[PDB]
Amino acid sequence: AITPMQVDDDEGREYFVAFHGSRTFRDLKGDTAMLNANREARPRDVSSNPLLQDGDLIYEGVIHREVPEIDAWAAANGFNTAGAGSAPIRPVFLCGTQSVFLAYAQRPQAGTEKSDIPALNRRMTVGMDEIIGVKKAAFNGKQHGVVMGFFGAAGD
Amino acid sequence: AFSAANPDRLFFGSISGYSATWATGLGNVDAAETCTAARVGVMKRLAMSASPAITPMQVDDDEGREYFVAFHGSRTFRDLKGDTAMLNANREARPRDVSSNPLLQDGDLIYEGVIHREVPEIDAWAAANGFNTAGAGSAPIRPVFLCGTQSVFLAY
Repeated sequence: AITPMQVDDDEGREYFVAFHGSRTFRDLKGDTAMLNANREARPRDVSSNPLLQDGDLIYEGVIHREVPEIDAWAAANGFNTAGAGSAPIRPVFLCGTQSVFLAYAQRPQAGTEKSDIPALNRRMTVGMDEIIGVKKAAFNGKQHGVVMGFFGAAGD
Repeated sequence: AFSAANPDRLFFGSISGYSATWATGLGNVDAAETCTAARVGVMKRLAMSASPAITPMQVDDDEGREYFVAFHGSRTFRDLKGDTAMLNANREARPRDVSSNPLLQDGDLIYEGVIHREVPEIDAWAAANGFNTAGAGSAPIRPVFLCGTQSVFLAY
């Protein structure tokens, strides 16, 4: 079982977060149906409505967050082809809790150097250094907390 | 040469109508590809995934908000505020007030985080440069300028 982000035991509620890549995010908030859900069920307020002032949007218990840099990733790996009839597709990542682990060994630290001669200030070098490791949570050959989904994003 | 140098900043009738030559790219916009509120959201998406990034006018880091300003030329501005959908957005989500509603007392209008300002003198400019022809099948087209921050310099 995939652990949800927030549980309500009574009136049973399980919450998840989906990360879109802006070409499946415009098809999700711009469909002909399901668009009167956030103008007929939201309060009559201008500064909080994501219809007039766009943002993330919740529907059926899942929060839809936009990450624009998934188009930069997925175009380089060949998702602009390899669909049905060579159509562009994009991935959608529905993730729960503890899906990616992060192991910190050293926080990023800065430092400077006077290279050529410290008296005749002809050269200087600044730099920054880090020790880190990032890995998706995997146990017994299975994804621990991710559900991957592939949809056909035309990109018009 | 202005095309095939800005492929992520020029939006013709659709993204499937981009061309490296300018005269062919203006021949791919139909007379039925009018300015609805679902196609201006495509232009906001191109402004958030440009390879040198376009600075938005106002940023909210939490609940992520990025604001832009679009300048219409009154023939794409009446198609934007007069479409069959997206018109109950400013009568079902605005407060019941007469002197502030742009449905009864027209003005600029905000939708999905972009402000739509009308400039009536873009019709006088674009008619003199031949935009009343040179569409798909010699149809009239008009330009819409979605601009961010520091787009025109002024030297006094």
